Amino acid sequence: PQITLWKRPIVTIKIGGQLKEALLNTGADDTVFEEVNLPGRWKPKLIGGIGGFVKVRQYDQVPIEICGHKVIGTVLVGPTPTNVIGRNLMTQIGCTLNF
Amino acid sequence: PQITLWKRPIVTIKIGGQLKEALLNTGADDTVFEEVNLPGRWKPKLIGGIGGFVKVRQYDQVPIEICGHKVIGTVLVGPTPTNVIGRNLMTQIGCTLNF
Ligand SMILES: CC(C)CN(C[C@@H](O)[C@H](Cc1ccccc1)NC(=O)O[C@H]1CO[C@H]2OCC[C@H]21)S(=O)(=O)c1ccc(N)cc1
Repeated sequence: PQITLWKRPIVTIKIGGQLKEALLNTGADDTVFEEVNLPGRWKPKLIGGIGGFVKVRQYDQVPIEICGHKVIGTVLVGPTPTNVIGRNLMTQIGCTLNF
Repeated sequence: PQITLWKRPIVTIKIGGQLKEALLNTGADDTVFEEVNLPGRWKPKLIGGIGGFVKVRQYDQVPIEICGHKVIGTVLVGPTPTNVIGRNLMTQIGCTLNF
């Protein structure tokens, strides 16, 4: 699809057996969800760094569906006001900026 | 141009008689630069909101050149680690997300 940027680019996600929404965020290196229950192994990751750090759970090679596009990528799980699809997963669906 | 997202989407900016770089950030509503000296009238704006607020100077209808595209939009001036082009100016250059 072609998504214009007059509104926040919020899209429908299937992740961890749940239906979610997330923001397409070209300013974020990483993808972060809260309130998902992912199976499999994880490792702790410190992210952020301003004010302190936040400790999140890093899950590798997570199957995820973004706008009907079934892809795989690293997902961080921790507190976030709006779930965020970062560049690490936008590359997987083939998403570019165009003008 | 078509910009892929394997790297941070940092582009060349002409603003306030200066050459700058800024990140194309679809997760940001607003555009924020530091260390620019913009002419004209401004008004205070509170942005952020997490940890406290940050007070910035809001300048309306600022002429700015983004990748050789000469456009106009609101620019906030305050502290930021990397200058940020938000949706308010990506719409002006006709930038979309595509996949
Ligand atoms: C400015 C970014 C570097 C900050 N981040 C995302 C950012 O886009 C959030 C988006 C966002 C979404 C969910 C959770 C946190 C942050 N919005 C934002 O701060 O935009 C500001 C710049 O212009 C202004 O206009 C509106 C807000 C102002 S960030 O996700 O925390 C981030 C910071 C550093 C890295 N390496 C990777 C990601």
